[PDB]
Amino acid sequence: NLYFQGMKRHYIFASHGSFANGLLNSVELILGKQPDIHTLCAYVEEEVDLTQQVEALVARFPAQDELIVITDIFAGSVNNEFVRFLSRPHFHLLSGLNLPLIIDLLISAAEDNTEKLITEALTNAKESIQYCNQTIA
Amino acid sequence: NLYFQGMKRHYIFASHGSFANGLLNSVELILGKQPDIHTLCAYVEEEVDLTQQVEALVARFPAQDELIVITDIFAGSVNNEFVRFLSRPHFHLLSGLNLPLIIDLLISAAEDNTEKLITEALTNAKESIQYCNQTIASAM
Repeated sequence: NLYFQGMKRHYIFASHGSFANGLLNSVELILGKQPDIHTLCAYVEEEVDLTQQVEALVARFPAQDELIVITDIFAGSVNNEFVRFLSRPHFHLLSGLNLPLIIDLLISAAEDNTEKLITEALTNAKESIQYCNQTIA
Repeated sequence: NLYFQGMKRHYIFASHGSFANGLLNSVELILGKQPDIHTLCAYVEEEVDLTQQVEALVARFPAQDELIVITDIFAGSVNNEFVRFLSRPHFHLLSGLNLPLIIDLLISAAEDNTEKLITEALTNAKESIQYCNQTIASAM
């Protein structure tokens, strides 16, 4: 169909509850609509098993493409389910979903070195996360 | 009650869009309902303007109580609108809403040194924000 500088990148935001959709909303209010971001909101329907939810979603993506998952929190059930995919080729797992993180990743998307992209974004994100009473003073 | 022993701590999650509500959802699935977290979700309604939305919400909290505001992003318009309140007593502005931060704050909620609470929570939150392909690999 199309061609890519490196691989096609897909993004998954994954959270307990509706955080993932709400953060997508923030992103779209700033950087416009984002077709390659997909959300997983866990335990908003008691019938749905989380392993099936996560495994089914990951299995849908082409193995030749890059999958960048950003979860709500490291210690938690959502992250824990994606840890199995760390040995799947071109799979990238980040924990601690937040806005500066996502903005930096999307603005910097022309970077084809994925490890560079992700670590620079995490770093920029952590710098931006701050106590303003101290940093505006 | 107009007077009491101790201090009341109130939290505001403030975001572009519905992020603030979605994050409160996460928190409540983990730690139960949070009666003292209030959310401000900006630009969901064409009608209402931000400066009034913001000033009206903050004006609700007595000066004697602590207000901890956590916004989605530094230098964004939502954070910007709250910068003016650093002249309020007992007012604290954090930028960069995220789940680990909120969980750490709520765990340490008995903490009376508010500076220590916020700085420690921010440090512990930042440690938790990580590239798992590298951190899990190292532990393995």
